[PDB]
Amino acid sequence: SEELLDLFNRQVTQEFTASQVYLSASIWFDQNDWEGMAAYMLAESAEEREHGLGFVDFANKRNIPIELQAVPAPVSCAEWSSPEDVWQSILELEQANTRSLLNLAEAASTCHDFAVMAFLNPFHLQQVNEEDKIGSILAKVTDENRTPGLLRSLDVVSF
Amino acid sequence: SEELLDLFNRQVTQEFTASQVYLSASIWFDQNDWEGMAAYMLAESAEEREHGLGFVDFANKRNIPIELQAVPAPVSCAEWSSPEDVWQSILELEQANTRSLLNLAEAASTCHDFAVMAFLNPFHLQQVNEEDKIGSILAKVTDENRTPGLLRSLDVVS
Amino acid sequence: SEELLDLFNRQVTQEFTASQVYLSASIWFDQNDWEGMAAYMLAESAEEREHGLGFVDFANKRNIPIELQAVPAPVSCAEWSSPEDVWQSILELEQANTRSLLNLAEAASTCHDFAVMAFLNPFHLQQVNEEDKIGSILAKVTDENRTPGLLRSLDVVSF
Amino acid sequence: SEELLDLFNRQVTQEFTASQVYLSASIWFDQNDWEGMAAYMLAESAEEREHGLGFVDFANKRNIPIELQAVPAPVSCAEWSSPEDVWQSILELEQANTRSLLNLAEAASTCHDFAVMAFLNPFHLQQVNEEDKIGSILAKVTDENRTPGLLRSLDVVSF
Amino acid sequence: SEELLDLFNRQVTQEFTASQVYLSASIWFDQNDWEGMAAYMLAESAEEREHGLGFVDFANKRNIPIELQAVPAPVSCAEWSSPEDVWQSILELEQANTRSLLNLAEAASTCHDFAVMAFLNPFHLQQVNEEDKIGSILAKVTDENRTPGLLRSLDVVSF
Ligand SMILES: [Fe+3]
Ligand SMILES: [Fe+3]
Ligand SMILES: [Fe+3]
Ligand SMILES: [Fe+3]
Ligand SMILES: [Fe+3]
Ligand SMILES: [Fe+3]
Ligand SMILES: [Fe+3]
Ligand SMILES: [Fe+3]
Ligand SMILES: [Fe+3]
Ligand SMILES: [Fe+3]
Repeated sequence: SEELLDLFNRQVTQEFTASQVYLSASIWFDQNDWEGMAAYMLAESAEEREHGLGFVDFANKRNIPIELQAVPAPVSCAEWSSPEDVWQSILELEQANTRSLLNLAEAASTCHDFAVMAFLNPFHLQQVNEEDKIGSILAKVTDENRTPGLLRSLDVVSF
Repeated sequence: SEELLDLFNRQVTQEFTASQVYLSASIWFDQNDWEGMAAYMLAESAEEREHGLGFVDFANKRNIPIELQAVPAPVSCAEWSSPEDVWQSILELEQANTRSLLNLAEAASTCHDFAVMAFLNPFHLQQVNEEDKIGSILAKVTDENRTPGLLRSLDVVS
Repeated sequence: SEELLDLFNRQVTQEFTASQVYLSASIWFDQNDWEGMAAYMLAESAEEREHGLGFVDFANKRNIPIELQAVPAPVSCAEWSSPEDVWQSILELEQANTRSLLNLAEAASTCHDFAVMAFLNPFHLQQVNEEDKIGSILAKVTDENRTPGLLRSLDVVSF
Repeated sequence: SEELLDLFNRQVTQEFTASQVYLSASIWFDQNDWEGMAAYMLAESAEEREHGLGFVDFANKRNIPIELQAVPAPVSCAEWSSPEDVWQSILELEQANTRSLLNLAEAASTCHDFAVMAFLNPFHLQQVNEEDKIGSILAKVTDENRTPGLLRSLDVVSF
Repeated sequence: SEELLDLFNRQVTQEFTASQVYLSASIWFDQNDWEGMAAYMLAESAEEREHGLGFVDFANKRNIPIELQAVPAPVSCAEWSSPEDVWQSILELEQANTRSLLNLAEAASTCHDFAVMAFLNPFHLQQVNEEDKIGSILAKVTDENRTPGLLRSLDVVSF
């Protein structure tokens, strides 16, 4: 039982960590004049925070004690040099969000905790959609940036 | 891994196979002047195809490689002689569809694939409603067909 | 009689075969993150199926026996490497759909089957429009794919 | 008056018993694919429960202490084998609801309890309508059942 | 071409002759209290006469001289003794309407009369629909009339 409660708290920290990492991507894009990509990252930052809030609200109803941890400073931004590097780090953050949800579901399954498994279902499905979407933007970014200035089209036109 | 990817491909084929079986039922119904029952099978033909398309879409998102198989020819139509024969085959078909989804679910469960299991849930609930609905139509058809001509009312009225 | 009833029956198979080949093109484009082209292919997949159902409905009314045949596995997806390969196969598919309608119309003509010939007219005119449309897309695709990444703009903007 | 309070409590039990019996008739109809007759019995199960609730509410206002009794398991569904058996039990159930209301009215008349008698008047008139309606459905069912399949054809149309 | 002018005129006669047969059918139905089938025949009588007027109008524009012939007295009503007999005569009437359109189309094809062939196309397709519809009513009529009274119950609902 302690494992399930530890992993449920770690999931809150992970959603807030993701929210701050998206915010850091927004900043890098804005500073580098990619306002389209920056807006997208900003909206994602707010959505991850809403996921964290959704976990906190469920935990409070189900008497899972929550203790909020530090949200660590985003670290990938110091080394990003092009939009491709940012999008790659965001794909990896979403892959880590998915694994963290699957580990929680595993612990809930071992405990037979049917309510926690039910609560997690839409998040597992949303992660499928999100990794697919990011993977697809990253494919387009990597392809368009083979021609100088062309990626600048993606930002301005789409996003 | 392997068993799970293979069963997910097979589910796509099972949905499209069922689609064609429902089309073959519409045809038998139309050819034999049961327009109401033919409309109903035609709608279900479109629906099974949409179920297959939904599995393809999920597989593409989840990087489950799909390769489309041949869709087999329906075989039951040569033997159907009355509407009870057709609704009986359709009941068997939905039973096989449910079985298909359950085997896929068992595979996902052994792999701890929570995303695939969550994706399947609405389909397991839909199949309960579908087998019930077809079972129920089959019961009326079998009862009304005990009087010459009476079943034509079911078709025409509903 | 025999030749005509046979060709009519097989036109249904040709339309469903084309529906499955469009679906396979949609899958290849989705798996390679060309979502806009995948959506166009998925829509044609539905439309080819509606053509087949149009043939089946006419055959039922005209007492032409329909026996539904296996719908062959699509096979060009094994060797597609780029969007041009896919659109080229789709062009060939529609050229074959056209030839199969003209063969049918040729048999109806020989049979003096006026009703069947009238039934086919709008399909002949639709195949004109469809070959022109696919030929035009393929011309754009081939030209744009001369510069790396540029084709990825067609998909994102149009489609 | 002990007898008045006793009969008022028994009326509550009879309405909830009728509610459960109607629900058992819904279940037997549903299990045997008579969805229309099942919907009708389900609606009647809800209505009987509302009668019981209106007696509870009146008793609380009038200071008649209600003690809720067991609602017995419906047992006639063990023996129903056709819709005629079901409707016949339902006719007998409504005849019993009429008798229990008339017993209560007699006790209230004895006690000169004008408020209780005024409260019961709409239920007396409702029971007249209910018994007539169930008697009439039973006559239709019995008649249509003389021809195999004919009854089914009218579950489907009416109800 | 004399043959084409003759056949075009005969087509007008055939449409009005069909109109009168439909009227005769309506009458037999109304006299025997089949008001729904009678209404369907009256509707068809008016539609056949409209076909006839469409041929006349086209002939007038195309300078095909129309000489209106006697419309023969309908004779099948002499022998009808149930609805099946009427619907079978109506089927054979639409089969003969189809044949006469096909004879006309054949003469037009021989003369390379493209405008007449184009004019006939929707009639060919309409006759497919009509033979199907009447064939299907006749199958239902034949089947329901195997149980005494049952046919009546479905003039009353459908129609
Ligand atoms: Fe998240
Ligand atoms: Fe996210
Ligand atoms: Fe399905
Ligand atoms: Fe289904
Ligand atoms: Fe087509
Ligand atoms: Fe096409
Ligand atoms: Fe009551
Ligand atoms: Fe009642
Ligand atoms: Fe006509
Ligand atoms: Fe006509």
